[PDB]
Amino acid sequence: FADAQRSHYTVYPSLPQSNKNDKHIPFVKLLSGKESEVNVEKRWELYHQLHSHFHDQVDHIIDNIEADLKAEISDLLYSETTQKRRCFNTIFLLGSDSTTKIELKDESSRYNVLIELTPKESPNVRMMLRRSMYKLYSAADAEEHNDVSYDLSLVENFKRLFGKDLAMVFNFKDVDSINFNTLDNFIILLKSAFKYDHVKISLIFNINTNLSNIEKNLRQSTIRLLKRNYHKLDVSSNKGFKYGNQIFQSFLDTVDGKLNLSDRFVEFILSKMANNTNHNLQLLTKMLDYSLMSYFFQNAFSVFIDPVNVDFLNDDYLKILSRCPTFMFFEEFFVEFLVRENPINGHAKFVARFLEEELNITNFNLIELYHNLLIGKLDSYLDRWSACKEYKDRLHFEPIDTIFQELFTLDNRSGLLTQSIFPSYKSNIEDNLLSWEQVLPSLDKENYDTLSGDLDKIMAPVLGQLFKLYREANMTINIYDFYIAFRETLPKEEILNFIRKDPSNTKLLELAETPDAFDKVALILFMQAIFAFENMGLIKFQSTKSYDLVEKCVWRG
Amino acid sequence: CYETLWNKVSGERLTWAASMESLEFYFKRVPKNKKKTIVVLLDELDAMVTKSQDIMYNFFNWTTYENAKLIVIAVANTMDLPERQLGNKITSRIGFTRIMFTGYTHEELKNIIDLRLKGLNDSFFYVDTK
Amino acid sequence: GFSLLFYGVGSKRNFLEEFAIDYLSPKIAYSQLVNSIPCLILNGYNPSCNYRDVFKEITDLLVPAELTRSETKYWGNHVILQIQKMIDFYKNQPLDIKLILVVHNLDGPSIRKNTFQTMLSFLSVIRQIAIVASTDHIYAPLLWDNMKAQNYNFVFHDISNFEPSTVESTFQDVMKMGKSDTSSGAEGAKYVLQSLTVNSKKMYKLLIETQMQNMGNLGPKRGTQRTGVELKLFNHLCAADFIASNEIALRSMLREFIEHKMANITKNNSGMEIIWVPYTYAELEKLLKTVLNTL
DNA sequence: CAAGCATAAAAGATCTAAACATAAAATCTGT
DNA sequence: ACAGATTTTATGTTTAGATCTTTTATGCTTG
Repeated sequence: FADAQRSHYTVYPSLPQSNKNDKHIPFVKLLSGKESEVNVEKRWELYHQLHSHFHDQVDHIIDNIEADLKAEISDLLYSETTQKRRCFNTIFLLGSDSTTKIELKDESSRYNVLIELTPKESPNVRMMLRRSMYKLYSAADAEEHNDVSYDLSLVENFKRLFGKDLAMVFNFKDVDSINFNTLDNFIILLKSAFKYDHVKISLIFNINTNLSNIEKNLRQSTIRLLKRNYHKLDVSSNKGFKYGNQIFQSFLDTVDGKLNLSDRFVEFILSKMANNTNHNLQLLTKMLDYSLMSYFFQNAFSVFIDPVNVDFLNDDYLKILSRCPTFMFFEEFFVEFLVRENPINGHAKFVARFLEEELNITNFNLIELYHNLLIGKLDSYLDRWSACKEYKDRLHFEPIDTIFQELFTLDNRSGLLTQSIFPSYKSNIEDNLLSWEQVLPSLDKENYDTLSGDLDKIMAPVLGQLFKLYREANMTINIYDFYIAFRETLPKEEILNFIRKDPSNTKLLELAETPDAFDKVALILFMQAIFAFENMGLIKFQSTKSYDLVEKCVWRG
Repeated sequence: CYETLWNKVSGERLTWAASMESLEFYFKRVPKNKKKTIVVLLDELDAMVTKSQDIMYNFFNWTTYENAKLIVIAVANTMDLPERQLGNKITSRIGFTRIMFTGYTHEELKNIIDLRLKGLNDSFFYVDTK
Repeated sequence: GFSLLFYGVGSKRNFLEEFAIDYLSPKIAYSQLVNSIPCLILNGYNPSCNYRDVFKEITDLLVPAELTRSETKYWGNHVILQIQKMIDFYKNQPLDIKLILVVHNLDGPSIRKNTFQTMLSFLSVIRQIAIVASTDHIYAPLLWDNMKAQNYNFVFHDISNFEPSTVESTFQDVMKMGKSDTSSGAEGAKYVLQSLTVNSKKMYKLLIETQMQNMGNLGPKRGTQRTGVELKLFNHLCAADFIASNEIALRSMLREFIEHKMANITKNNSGMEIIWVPYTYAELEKLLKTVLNTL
């Protein structure tokens, strides 16, 4: 068989028996493979220890967030409500990702059953009810250690069956995705469970957008019923700015003065953070980790972060660093300007703590503050609150005075950071396709050895050459005229000469003598290229019964 | 209809799959020396085929074996039921005698009615008015 | 923990396979320490790729623990629940890769649907497996929401070498430019059946002809189970034509067709086995009259 | 331009095959 | 070898996916 024609077929490669002691490392010797292996190993171990140090604090912050939100929602769930048992209390979690384990407190006289429902697991009202009753029965029987049909009467008979009171808490995982007709019908159905005087219900709506859509979609009577007890709770990772600050401070401490943050890098962090709110902290952690690993990867001097290896400077290191612009503008010379820790991080931490303890200001972005301090306009960020006017005297910061920060910094000047996490996907495709010269390297050393040393240079790759005309084409394109133009742009005699260049095959030379051999090989190339465009989505075809016209989908830029 | 046949030729009670394999093995491997001929009247074959197209093939193929001594008398409404259901190749590789019944004419129906009343037409009866 | 994606013009199938099979697996096997790490390569350009079979392979290779009865939930999807249980289990295992799941053409015809994308999204969170994928469509990033992009945790990389994609174009016709029946998958079946075996071709012709007869007995419709051919009936027909003598040979040679999705075997409601071809009647007739009929 | 004229695609009726599910009789396994 | 463990026949119950058919949102098109 042909394995390429298969699907999802496992392959067990035969690893060579040849092996070494410590050649197996992703890090490669920099400076044209001149650095020693000990430097690479030290870089690897320092990267691992620093990554562990950062991620431990990140995990602590994340766990703190989860614990705090769970405790707050559990406290709001009971809140010592004195309201009469004639309505069910509702909690709208504003903009909450459906990833939380709402814990229900154990009560001696009341079961507390968390029933979780999702849009995929709720096609209609009857299945909502059957799933809810099955979860209720299973949880109650597991807690308590014949059968009952799955309907609302299980709630009616609960006091008789298990000799205990009930408290069911409905957690709708994605309340925006469920079609609100069935959700409204299910709420109205649950309303019928208030004639028992031994069952209390609690609804939790994991809303993502706002309450405007809930008001618009739900029936007025249902909104009136919900309004008797509702609690708008705003739970989100992006609200209050009190959690991104902790992670950024953790990163700042895990780099300490050992590393420096470039102004453009923090500007990019802020820009990419401003464009996403539903999932913000994870994106920030990804960006920081990628920048850190890239900096330890493509920078050779990261082995010299700690002072102990400063003496390990060699002739190649000094020769390379001699071209540092800071050195031109300005062993023992380097260390006396390296061990000087940057006071910017300590000053920023002190300022943040000072404003967050007694100045009664909390809604601020530590990333924004750090970026502003890096620029140097800290007054322009501290004057917005209009409350630290008498405290600005002691909050002044001495301007940036540092040297040799190019070698120890986190920045994106080669564009890898932006093109590896948030690349301009379509724009990159069009940039690569329009200017194919910079994608395919041009070589002339071995053009004599190759069989096509005269045709490769003159012409262009078929797909990009077709894309040139396609961009220069009109909105609606006749296939015939497009092929005519493509063939006219195609050199005539050179194609025939290339065909004649192979004497091994016989069918090719047999077809070569045919007068329209060029006119049909060009057509074959055109069908191949148009198929590739259709697969890539550049072009589309209208009604296939006509198939004489095509429409351009994507435009360059 | 499989298991019934088995239950009527073997006295045992088997499920439909086991009955299929049992009947096939009895019609294929048991020698003609130790078998008794079976006549099966597959009445209303129209309802047996439906989506399955299995009953009719099994019953018209079990008669192909030389070991099997079976005379399957299938009866149906549509004359073209086999050639349509089994296919021309199968209905050709199985040679079965086809018979078509035409509705009675008026003379034939009159004869049927008259024959059914031969003992009562123009007869004397003693009747009591009480 | 970064799942890796390759995007750009040209075919990255050969390049990505060269990267994963020859370089990634031996190197990671050396670094973990012996045997090489298994490499599940998943052809996404095939419209016959099914997520059930992919997860069957992943659970045959990785062999995760079974899910308890309570964890099955009320009729919930077993694949996604098993994957979430796998995530819970693998959140504590040591962080060493035990599988690399190559995904060629992640934005293909049968691999772009939301179900398999959700499966891959939940599967990629597992640190112990590596998700290297390739994309071709311009609007491919449209397939991933915020949650799916987070779970993928992609690191986009540009690869553009203008390769002609010989393998990708195989599964679809080119004379009609591919505008019709692009996701049918019948062209790949024709290509694989062109030179497979004379006896396999003959029995496939018998099965196809029986399916057309059943369709005629029953407008272009799909070849569903109600129209398929019974396994016992097929064995009898093959024995009458000296193709496959017994059950064992027929099943052994039919497993090859089943694994390549040219045919499917299921069980009816009554328990009768059924073998059927999932191709459209017009596609079946074209396949019969273009390659089968030439003998 | 609208009407006419045509094909096309949305909304849903109608249905099936598959995944998920339970259960009673008969078979296959160890002491 | 006797009761438990597994299998085989036989349904019921939801989810995911299919094609037919009807209606109506698109184009084609003179002034």
